[PDB]
Amino acid sequence: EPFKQQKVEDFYDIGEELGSGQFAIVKKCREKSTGLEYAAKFIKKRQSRASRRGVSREEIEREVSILRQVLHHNVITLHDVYENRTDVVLILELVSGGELFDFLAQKESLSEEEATSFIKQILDGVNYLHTKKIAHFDLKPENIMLLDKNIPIPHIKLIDFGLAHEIEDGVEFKNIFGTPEFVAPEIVNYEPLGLEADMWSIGVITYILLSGASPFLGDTKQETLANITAVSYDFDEEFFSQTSELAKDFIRKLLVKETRKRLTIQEALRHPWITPVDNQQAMVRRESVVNLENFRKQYVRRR
Repeated sequence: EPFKQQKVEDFYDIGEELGSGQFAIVKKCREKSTGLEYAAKFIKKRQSRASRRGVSREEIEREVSILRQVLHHNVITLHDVYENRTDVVLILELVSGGELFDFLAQKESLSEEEATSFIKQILDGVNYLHTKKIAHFDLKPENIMLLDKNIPIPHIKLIDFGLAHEIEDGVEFKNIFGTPEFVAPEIVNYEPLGLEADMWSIGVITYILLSGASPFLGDTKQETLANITAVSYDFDEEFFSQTSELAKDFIRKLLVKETRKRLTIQEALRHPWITPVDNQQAMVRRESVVNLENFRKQYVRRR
């Protein structure tokens, strides 16, 4: 087994707790030898059987097997892996530039062309994963992070690969998964899963990015889930008054009931709204905007 048997305190000086999840606590560390700013995700190891605290010994080396395979600019990169007994701490690439949606909340104008700049960033990291047959099933606005906040056009990093899985060809993989809003209908029913699931999320992220209101959330969880299986999403004129017919079409072709008819990542990149062919399309994309009034009002309530 490729793991290190050194005390993590002897090599890295631990500091600020950046943000704790539920079964793991993430703390901003620093290397003793190089003085380089790094992150350190202390993941609590599980006891023996039906323990309430801790993640699996099998499922922890799965999240690692993904991150070792992931070398790309638009996703996060794993620096080092330490373990002792209590915890398995992962030294990751430190990211301190807030959510993407946090940076977009700041913007006072932001066009639909300017918006596509970022969407493309996401798609890039996503395509790298799909190429390696990896599926990041947790794709929410809180997972879409930024390296630095100061830059005119900032870098996007994708984080938290706990809910990532290497997909085989013949081997089926069913499971009940993460967040009420951003989940495919194939996930809601106990149905086989693939890379197709990720693409659904993208469409939901885009929908909210352009308007602020979610396409499937109702009032109760019960409703939200029935909406996703029923595939009910309305482009209300209150939110989408000044949004393009190519933006609506990009989202419309991502949020499909089936899996065959749902767009692949290559198809998302080769879509007009993302990569146009002529000026006739590029003019509409330029002269369209994102409804920041609603986007600010909706995103404010998530804090």
